[PDB]
Amino acid sequence: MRTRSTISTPNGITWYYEQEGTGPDIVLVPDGLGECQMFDSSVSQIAAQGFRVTTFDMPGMSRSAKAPAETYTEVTAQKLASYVISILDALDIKHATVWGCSSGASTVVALLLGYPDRIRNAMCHELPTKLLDHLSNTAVLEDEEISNILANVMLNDVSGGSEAWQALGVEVHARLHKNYPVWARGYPRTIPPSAPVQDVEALRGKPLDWTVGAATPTESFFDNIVTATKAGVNIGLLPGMAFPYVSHPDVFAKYVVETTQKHLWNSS
Amino acid sequence: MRTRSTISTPNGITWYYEQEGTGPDIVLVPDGLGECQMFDSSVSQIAAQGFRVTTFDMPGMSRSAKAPAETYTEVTAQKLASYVISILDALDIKHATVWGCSSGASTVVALLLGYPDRIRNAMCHELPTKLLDHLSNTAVLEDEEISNILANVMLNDVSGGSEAWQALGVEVHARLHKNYPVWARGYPRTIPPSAPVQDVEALRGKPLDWTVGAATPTESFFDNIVTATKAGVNIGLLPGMAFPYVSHPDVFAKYVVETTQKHLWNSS
Ligand SMILES: C[C@H]1CCCC(=O)CCC/C=C/c2cc(O)cc(O)c2C(=O)O1
Ligand SMILES: C[C@H]1CCCC(=O)CCC/C=C/c2cc(O)cc(O)c2C(=O)O1
Repeated sequence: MRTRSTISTPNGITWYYEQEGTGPDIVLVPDGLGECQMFDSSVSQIAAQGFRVTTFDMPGMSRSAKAPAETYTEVTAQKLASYVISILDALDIKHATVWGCSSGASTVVALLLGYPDRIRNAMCHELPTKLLDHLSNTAVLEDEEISNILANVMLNDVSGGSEAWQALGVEVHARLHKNYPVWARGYPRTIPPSAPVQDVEALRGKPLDWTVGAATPTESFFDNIVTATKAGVNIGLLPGMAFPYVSHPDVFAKYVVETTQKHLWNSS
Repeated sequence: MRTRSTISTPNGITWYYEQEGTGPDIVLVPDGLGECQMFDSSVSQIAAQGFRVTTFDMPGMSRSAKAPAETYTEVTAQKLASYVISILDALDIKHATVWGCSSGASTVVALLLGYPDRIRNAMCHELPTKLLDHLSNTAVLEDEEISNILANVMLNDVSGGSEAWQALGVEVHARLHKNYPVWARGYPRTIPPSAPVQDVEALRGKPLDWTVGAATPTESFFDNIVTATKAGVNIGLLPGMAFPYVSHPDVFAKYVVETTQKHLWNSS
């Protein structure tokens, strides 16, 4: 069954983390909301195929909120990558397969480029490369308007599955309520310009598997499809939108397992 | 003033056609519903920038219904391209810029590849390359069932602006009512396999500008973005979905004028 604990890294972060299984390491990095309970169903299904699965709340979010302001303000992909390397160091995970969506996508590409010895293969979903004035403008609002605006975006615009999103339960939505203002002030103004996609030739031949949400409006991640095709990187679709691990947890878990198995075959 | 008239071609089709302005030729090929009143506002705005704009109902549809059955059954891009050449010959249009959406997109690419001397440049929008069972299965239903199903699909799924779609009015929606069964029996089973995008190298360096609808679900024209990028073809977005000339006629008109002006410059 599942380990649920905390670990402190020398950068001042106290992480909430979860771990299940034994075998090769698979690390599920959250989206910007930093909430690892969204992986709860898929952690068990992936672990049961012979993997050790690790996930965690992101610095300043949810149960990893005990952290210095630097880790949840002016956040970049490069910062997030150095923070994940810190918890992998503390958990003695030397070689890992990594999943990440949105800011997590930018984090896993930064990990694969920045720390190639540590990363077997990366799965990135919907990597945000463009500033959006309407997300950036939330940063200057009051806490309670931010939470009302962004809770409605998640539920009605980008969940890919409103009932599955609601079924996360009241405890999860109470933690997200407090994350929204932190995310607004620290993420949308600085994440997109940090996207590690400026150098197409740097992506060519890397063990990277790129997805976009099948139901996402084409304009949102059009640029991801162009970039992946130019770099020869494997690019495909998962069902739903920004949270395939919430909207379609069984399809998500099968994709993570089969993608990790394909790379374990290739490395021999 | 706009010409609104008919003209007969030796293949047995009597075409309903419209034409406005003087200057270089721009030809607007309808989508599969074959209904050229959807271009009405855009024809005026494009002609006013110094172009002769021509459009027409497609064979067996709307006011071009007088035509042999061959022209609206087992329909391919290559068939529609030979029909468009027949009406350009009849109207003495020697060299034309062409636009087409959906089966029209397939048509304008088959025009550019098959009649390079006739085509200055082609704008293709949302080219259908994949068989869709839920569309192919309409073919075997009763006329009034096909029209009720496909009227609902156009309005609620792919119009990209339900208000502007309804504002096409009673007369247009009554012509579409009769087209739906004709389209269902002649198009969805034979159009996608005829998509001229199998040969990626044949597209490279051609005067082709490709768009997808910004609001269309990513899954629908993902393959277009991949193909255009592999061929090095200009690819971008228009607002809305399958009917940018209905949902956003001013943006559509500007796109057609600017794209044509760019190829007029590049030709000298
Ligand atoms: C929560 C997640 C998906 C849900 C939010 C969503 O899909 C809004 C539109 C796409 C942008 C996401 C995004 C953009 C940023 O600049 C920084 C981010 O951390 C995100 C992001 O993490 O969005
Ligand atoms: C009417 C138009 C856009 C409206 C219909 C629409 O967008 C349905 C999904 C996309 C497929 C369109 C299509 C597929 C075919 O096999 C043959 C066609 O002629 C079309 C087509 O022309 O769809």
